Amino acid sequence: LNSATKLFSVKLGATRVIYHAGTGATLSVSNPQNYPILVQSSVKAADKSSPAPFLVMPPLFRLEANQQSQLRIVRTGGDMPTDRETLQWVCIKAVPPENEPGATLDLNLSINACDKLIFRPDAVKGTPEDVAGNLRWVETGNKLKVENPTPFYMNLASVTVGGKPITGLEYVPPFADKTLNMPGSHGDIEWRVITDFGGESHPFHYVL
Amino acid sequence: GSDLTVSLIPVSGLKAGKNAPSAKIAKLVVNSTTLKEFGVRGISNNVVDSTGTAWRVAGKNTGKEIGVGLSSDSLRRSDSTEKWNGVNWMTFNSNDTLDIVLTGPAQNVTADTYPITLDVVGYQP
Repeated sequence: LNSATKLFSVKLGATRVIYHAGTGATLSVSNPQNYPILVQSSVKAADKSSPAPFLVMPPLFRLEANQQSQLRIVRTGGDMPTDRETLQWVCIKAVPPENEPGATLDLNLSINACDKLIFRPDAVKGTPEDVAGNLRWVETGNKLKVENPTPFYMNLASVTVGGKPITGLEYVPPFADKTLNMPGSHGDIEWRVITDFGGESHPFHYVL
Repeated sequence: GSDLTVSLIPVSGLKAGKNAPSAKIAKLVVNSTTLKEFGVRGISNNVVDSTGTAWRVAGKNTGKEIGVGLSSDSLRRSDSTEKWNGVNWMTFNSNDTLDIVLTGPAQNVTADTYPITLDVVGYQP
C-alpha cells in the first residue's frame, strides 16, 4: 500500500505540575521516535488562550531520537492570589521532520500534550486530597452542583451517583462551584480526585 | 498507553481519476490511558470552516487541490466546540476514531502525492 501510516507520540514525566511558590518546577519530556523532533513549550492561562506569567526553559529545541530531557518552568510575573491556587496549562507541542518522499497521501501529525500547571501559594497548606472530603453536592433537577469551599483546584478523577459514572467531569476551582450532568440515577455519591503525584485518591462518600 | 500516541492511517480507496463520493482516505486514532477527550484540526493553507475540519491540500508535483476533512459521521461524534489558543477546536471522546474523507461531491483527483497534516491536542485531567 502506497501511503505510509504516521505514528507519532511524546512522553511527559507527569500529568500535572505543582508550582510551589517558595521554591521553579520541572517536567521531563521524552522522544519515543527514532528521529529528532521539535519541542515547543508554552504556558496558557486557565482560559487555554491567554499567555500565562510562566516560561519554560528551553522554550523551543530539538530533542534527539529517544532522548529524555528536563524542562524548567519559571514564574515570570503576574499578581498571584495568596490564599488560593491558580491554574495554568503547560503545553508541550511536538513536531516531527517532514517525511522523506496513482494518488498517494503523505500523512503527518503535530501533537500537543497539555498538563495542568497549578500554582500553590505558600499560605495554602497541605494537598487537595487532604480536604477533598469537604466537597458539597446539591441536586437541582437533572444537574448536580459541586461546591468547593477549599483553596485548591479539585481535579476529579471520578464521580459516581449510585454507581453510575458521571462523564464530562471538569475541575472545581478554589472557592467555587461547578455543575455536572446527573447520570440518570441516586442517593450515594462517590468521588476520587487526581493527586499532586498523578494517582487517584481513595474515594470519598456523601449522601444527598 | 501512558503516553499521548496518535496514528494517522491511510485507507484503501483514493485513486487518480474519479473517486467515490465522500470516499474515506484516512483514519485517525488517539491513544492515551489518562485522556478523556481530544481536539483535532487540519493544518492547512486554507480552511472552509472556523473549526479546521475541512480544508484543501495541494499535490506536491502538480499543485492540484483536493478537498479533505472529517466525515459527516465523524463530525456528529463531536461533544463540543471550544476556543483554544485563539481558534475553534472540535472535541472528541478519546475512545472515538475519526475518518478523513474526500469532502463534498465526487472529486476527480490528479495523480500526485498529497500531504495531509493534522494537529492533535489533549488536555490532561
